[PDB]
Amino acid sequence: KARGGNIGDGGGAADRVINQILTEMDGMSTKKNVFIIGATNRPDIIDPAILRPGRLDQLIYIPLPDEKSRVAILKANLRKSPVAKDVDLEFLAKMTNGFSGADLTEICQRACKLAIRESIESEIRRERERQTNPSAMEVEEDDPVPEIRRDHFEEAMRFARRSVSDNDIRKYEMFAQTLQQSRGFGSFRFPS
Amino acid sequence: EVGYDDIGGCRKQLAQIKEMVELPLRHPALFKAIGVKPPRGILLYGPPGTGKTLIARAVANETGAFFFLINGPEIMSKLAGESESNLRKAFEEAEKNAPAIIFIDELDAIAPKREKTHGEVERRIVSQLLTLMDGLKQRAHVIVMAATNRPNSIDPALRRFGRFDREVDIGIPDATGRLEILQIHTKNMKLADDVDLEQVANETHGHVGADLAALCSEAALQAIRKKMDLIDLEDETIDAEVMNSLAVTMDDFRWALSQSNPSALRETVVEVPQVTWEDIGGLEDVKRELQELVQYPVEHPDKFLKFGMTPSKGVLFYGPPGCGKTLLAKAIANECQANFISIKGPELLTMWFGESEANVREIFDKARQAAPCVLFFDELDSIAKARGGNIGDGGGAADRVINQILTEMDGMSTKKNVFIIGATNRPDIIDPAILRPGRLDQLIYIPLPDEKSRVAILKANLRKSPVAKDVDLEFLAKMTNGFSGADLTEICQRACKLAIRESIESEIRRERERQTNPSAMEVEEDDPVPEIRRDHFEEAMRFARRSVSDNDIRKYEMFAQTLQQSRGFGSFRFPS
Amino acid sequence: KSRVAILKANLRKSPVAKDVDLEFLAKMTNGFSGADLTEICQRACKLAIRESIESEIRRERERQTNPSAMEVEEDDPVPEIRRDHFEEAMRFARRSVSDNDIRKYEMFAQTLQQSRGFGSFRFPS
Ligand SMILES: Cc1cc(OCc2nnc(SC3CCCC3)n2-c2cccnc2)ccc1-c1ccc(S(C)(=O)=O)cc1
Ligand SMILES: Cc1cc(OCc2nnc(SC3CCCC3)n2-c2cccnc2)ccc1-c1ccc(S(C)(=O)=O)cc1
Ligand SMILES: Nc1ncnc2c1ncn2[C@@H]1O[C@H](COP(=O)(O)OP(=O)(O)O)[C@@H](O)[C@H]1O
Repeated sequence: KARGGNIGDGGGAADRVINQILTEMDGMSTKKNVFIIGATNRPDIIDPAILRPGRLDQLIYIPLPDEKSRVAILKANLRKSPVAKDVDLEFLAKMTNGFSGADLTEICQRACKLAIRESIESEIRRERERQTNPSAMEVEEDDPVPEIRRDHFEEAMRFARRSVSDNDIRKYEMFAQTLQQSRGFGSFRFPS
Repeated sequence: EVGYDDIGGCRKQLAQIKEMVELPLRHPALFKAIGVKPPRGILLYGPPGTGKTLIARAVANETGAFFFLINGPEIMSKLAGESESNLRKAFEEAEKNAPAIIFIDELDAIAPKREKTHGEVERRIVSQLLTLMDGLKQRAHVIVMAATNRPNSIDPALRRFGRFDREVDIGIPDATGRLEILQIHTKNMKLADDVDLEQVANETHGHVGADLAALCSEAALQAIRKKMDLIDLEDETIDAEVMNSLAVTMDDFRWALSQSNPSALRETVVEVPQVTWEDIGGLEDVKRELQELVQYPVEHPDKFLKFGMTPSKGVLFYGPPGCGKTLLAKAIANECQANFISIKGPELLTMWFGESEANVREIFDKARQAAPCVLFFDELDSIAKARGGNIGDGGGAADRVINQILTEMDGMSTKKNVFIIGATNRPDIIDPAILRPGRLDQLIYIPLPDEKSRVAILKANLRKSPVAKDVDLEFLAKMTNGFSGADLTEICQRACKLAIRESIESEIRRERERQTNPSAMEVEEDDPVPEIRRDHFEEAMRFARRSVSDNDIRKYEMFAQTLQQSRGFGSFRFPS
Repeated sequence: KSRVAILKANLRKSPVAKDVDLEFLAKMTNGFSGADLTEICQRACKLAIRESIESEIRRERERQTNPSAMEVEEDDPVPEIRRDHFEEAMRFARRSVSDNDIRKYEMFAQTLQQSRGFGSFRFPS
């Protein structure tokens, strides 16, 4: 990407760092323990030499999280935060038709931020209220917002956004079917 | 004491050293009545831990010469002004016990100056050592052998005539030598019957003799830790019988190999390839042509000399990826029993990016030393691809690395042994200068494997794996209309992977049954899948794919007919 | 199966010997289009016709020299497309459709696919 991607440099895909990585991988495998995992959001521009046998040949495609996957991602993001049982998480995950993991994380973070701001503002006012009108008997009612509620999540989802457009998903689908297992052997049977 | 038996590796430079030193030492009186200059100094160089000192000691013991060892830092650690006395006394003492062998271990410390030559006293030490080394009055028979990691590390004046005029690269031991080193290092530990030292030797690529000894010691220590510690019965001296009761198992050696970290994996390998023509199923025209070009000049040099023809010393393989060009080069090297050096594309790209083409000079020198050798430049078109290929750079096809390779080849041919083989998947972008006479002019085209070739490739890939006789291989090869060697290898690997996964899953479930429902009588039915079956191969072939498209084969056919022998001489007849 | 059916349909009019295993020919044709199979069948028929014309003619040319010379036996040198004709045809077998433009067709079929994520759609129970 740094060198381009649409036109790029005049030379090919080979670069110094990838060449050194290839040399180390070729000289690797001796250890029998190190396992190389590569992640790339632009498979089209990746150097083909990276995918040759003895290199990162096993290509694995990570698709956008499904409804169940989205529910799990929301639960993982909200495990630490106090979330009221009233807010249904399965409904929110299903509602998000194509949100990525990052998008779900952003929604959860925005909901937490809204809850934090509301709690801070409310307890601050309540403190003015004692300072302005000193009550004869001190009786704190505890926290006005002890956990994240449905309204916080609704306001946060109001700003929910899909970071990943469908056109880049289309390009990934193209590359995936660019690793197509032919179209004539699907019925291969041995002679018997 | 130490002798040829102790010297392992069978690397065939010990024989050269023997041929060098017997008569000067084994027959010293002979040189008294004959006017000939023996080898005054021999420079043994190679990766550390290769047994250079061991080789020198063994030669001294087996020839009876008084061995003297001048440790590099031993003299260097001494006070300035009196270390020179130590060196002079060492030479005088070696002179007294004629014949004698003076071994200078770690010579790159006494005379490391590569014309940089920092400091003052070290210059004195190097100059005085030079005076002593050149001061050998050819009387007596003291032979000065020195050890150094690389020839260029020591002072160049040490490399000059009369000081160290001949050099031997011990180099890393090979699989055969690794096995022999393991045998020598495993002779008093009462090795177990299950362990064979052959599988370990094959998996031991990258180790040196010191590395092999360390691995054996680590395996022995693992065996000692696993057993005889639980009992904890220990005394001042462990009982010999109790310690002998233990046998080093294959598992211990496997763990040690996992914990090896060989001390110079990166070092280039000069080894006779084990690949044979059997691995490649065909290419009979190509096989015969390669046999001609390489084998004929050496097997029958006299007939080449009779006709006054100099055989070509360069061949360029061109063809689609995965067809076996590297394997063909290895096979041709194996048939001639000549060392094989492979320069893959990453190395060339590293030299090009780093703007360090002097490595080509070093590579050619290494190939020259290991003669007979087949210097193979795998995927030589990598630099052209890196610079482009359709538009590329503004300049022509010439590049630094290819220019250095051409210069070395032009300055080559003197050795009469190094043979350059080039493989390229993009013949169109290869520099034309590479194909000029005196260079890789003999262009050989490697086509996609035929049906018979495909059958042979499948057999070679599946030789190790347990394959059921039910699965017909000829049918599979014929079914694959245009699969490349790489494609067939992928199909075989996928079938093996499917079989392995099925076996693992099945035995895992079967173990749950035993655990869930403990059977009253234990009766294992053995392996549910002992060998690869028809269904595994059918599922694997379901994912079979043709890596090489027909359009790139069309371009290769174009270039092939771009080396067209005209169209008017086919009927040439002499007038009679 | 489609290739076998196409081969059978093309060769229905032509007299094909039962010995020729048409299924083997269909299965060996990995990715031939219908046009390629028709071309192979036409080439086999042409080879059979050329052989029949040459053999009958050369026999008649020799026989006509002596009037009534050889017997009146009514021989048919080639009365059906033989196996060798099918090998002769397959020697010139050609793949009209390259895998790249099949790639393009599958690409357009994917682009026409009904997006993604609505497979699991279910109305609430
Ligand atoms: C037996 C074997 C084990 C191996 O290594 C296993 C291993 N141990 N730790 C690791 S690493 C750690 C694990 C989790 C993170 C990484 N691995 C390993 C190896 C490969 C891929 N992932 C892990 C290699 C190769 C072989 C063999 C295969 C065939 C033959 S023959 C002559 O055809 O009969 C000879 C030898
Ligand atoms: C006789 C000869 C041998 C030779 O070298 C032979 C050789 N030995 N080891 C090797 S190398 C090893 C073998 C397998 C891997 C590599 N080779 C060799 C040489 C060329 C190509 N391949 C191998 C050169 C040139 C000549 C001659 C030809 C004509 C004339 S005249 C004045 O016209 O009468 C004079 C001299
Ligand atoms: N082929 C071999 N056979 C037996 N021992 C070897 C061999 N190769 C290396 N060694 C081991 O290497 C140890 C030290 O290596 P050394 O001979 O001094 O070479 P260098 O001086 O280059 O490091 C020796 O103690 C020896 O045990």
